Amino acid sequence: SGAIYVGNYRVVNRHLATHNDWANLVWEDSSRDLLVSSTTAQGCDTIARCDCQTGVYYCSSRRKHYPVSFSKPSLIFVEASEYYPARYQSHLMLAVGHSEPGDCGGILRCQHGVVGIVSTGGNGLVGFADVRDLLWLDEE
Ligand SMILES: Cn1ncc(C(=O)NCCc2cocn2)n1
Ligand SMILES: [Zn+2]
Repeated sequence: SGAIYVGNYRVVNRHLATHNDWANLVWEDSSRDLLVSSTTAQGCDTIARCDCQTGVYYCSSRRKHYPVSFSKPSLIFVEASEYYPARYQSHLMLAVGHSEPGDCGGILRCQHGVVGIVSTGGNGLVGFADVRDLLWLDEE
């Protein structure tokens, strides 16, 4: 589990969105595994605006933050899970690292701010849904 809290937005994995998220919906995209809902309180996270390929992510199944190198956001074929059939996921970045299904929502960050959230995993790989192209998260 986990979310990004930027301005009056909450960014979560679409497959983990709650009824309150769907009832206060701003934007959602199943191909990216992302959903954004509106919040009453202002958040403290800042979004990175960059092309970094090194950063740190939080792994809840280890209670640890790990430094990683990750690929640029791409269209990758991801195997079936309990939330999606095997399909192409867009705007996804891969790294070598531990993950498990409940690690989704952990933040990946670089020197400039939040880069994305854990979305996919298996066999010593972790995949992150990028948010750096969502420029509108920084305003209104
Ligand atoms: C870190 N991690 N390890 C496994 C999973 C997982 O099952 N993701 C669920 C969301 C998803 C994206 O594409 C297909 N399913 N996440
Ligand atoms: Zn960066």
